[PDB]
Amino acid sequence: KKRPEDFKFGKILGEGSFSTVVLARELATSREYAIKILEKRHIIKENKVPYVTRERDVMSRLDHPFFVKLYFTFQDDEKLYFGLSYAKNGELLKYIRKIGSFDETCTRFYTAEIVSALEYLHGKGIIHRDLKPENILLNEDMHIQITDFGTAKVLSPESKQARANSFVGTAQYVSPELLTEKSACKSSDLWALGCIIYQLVAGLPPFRAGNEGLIFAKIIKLEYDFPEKFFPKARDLVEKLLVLDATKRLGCEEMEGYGPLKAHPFFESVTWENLHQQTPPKLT
Amino acid sequence: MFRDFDYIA
Ligand SMILES: Nc1ncnc2c1ncn2[C@@H]1O[C@H](COP(=O)(O)OP(=O)(O)OP(=O)(O)O)[C@@H](O)[C@H]1O
Repeated sequence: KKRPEDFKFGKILGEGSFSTVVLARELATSREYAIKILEKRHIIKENKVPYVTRERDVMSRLDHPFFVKLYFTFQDDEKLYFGLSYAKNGELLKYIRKIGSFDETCTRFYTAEIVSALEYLHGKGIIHRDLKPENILLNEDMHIQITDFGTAKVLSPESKQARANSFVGTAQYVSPELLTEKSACKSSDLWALGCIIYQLVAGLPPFRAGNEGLIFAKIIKLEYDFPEKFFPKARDLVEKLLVLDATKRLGCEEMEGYGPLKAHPFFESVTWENLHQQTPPKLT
Repeated sequence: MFRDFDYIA
């Protein structure tokens, strides 16, 4: 069992509404971790205990190269600590902003990593529910590291559960079924994937407005358009993901899963095996 | 609470 005194803490890497992430070096091993720290009093006062429990429970189930790893948790009288892998290159969103628009090669590569990650997650019966570029981190080698699992859901295999009832997510990426039927499913993450692919190419996600209610109205009407020069096979893929009926999205269980998605023409040149060992294309 | 929080991979 680790303790706070086992680490030397360095810079703050980020702050959330009820957490702070600090770079730390473990004294006994010299390894670096990103340690997420939460104050018990604050999470108790603000009804956040279930989110903290959920993040721990979901992350404990994951062991795949495209996810942030939870190595340990511990606590003291005041705080909870999550020891996470350190994603040195930060958020995918930073790069979309820096460059403006990804080229086709880079769009394909990063989309493929996200698809591979979702295949793994959905195979474990887990819905992310808040997939977006801020929650897709990058490691030192520029491979993805998906994070933010406190609003994820483990579907019960015992009841063959397909739908989850908590209202969570981010407006730009929220699925129409969550807005209208008040539940999400694995296919809700495929909707978010479509939004992300669009954003990589177009520079902004497809449903845009200055407030949430306006975004919701656009989502439920499928009110969006493509900019000029949007890579034609990517456009076709986005149109097969941004579908109002969640049972008709390419990659969903009712469309027979990830095989048909990975076979889409946009991915023709992708080698799906060992993507995490391939050198990513330079972002330029 | 937090009795079931501690964890080691
Ligand atoms: N494993 C990590 N490696 C590097 N940086 C990280 C890691 N995890 C989180 N961060 C950075 O720290 C920030 C704070 O993360 P945290 O999960 O504490 O809050 P958040 O999800 O950003 O905020 P909110 O809870 O308000 O949505 C993240 O936005 C991210 O940029």
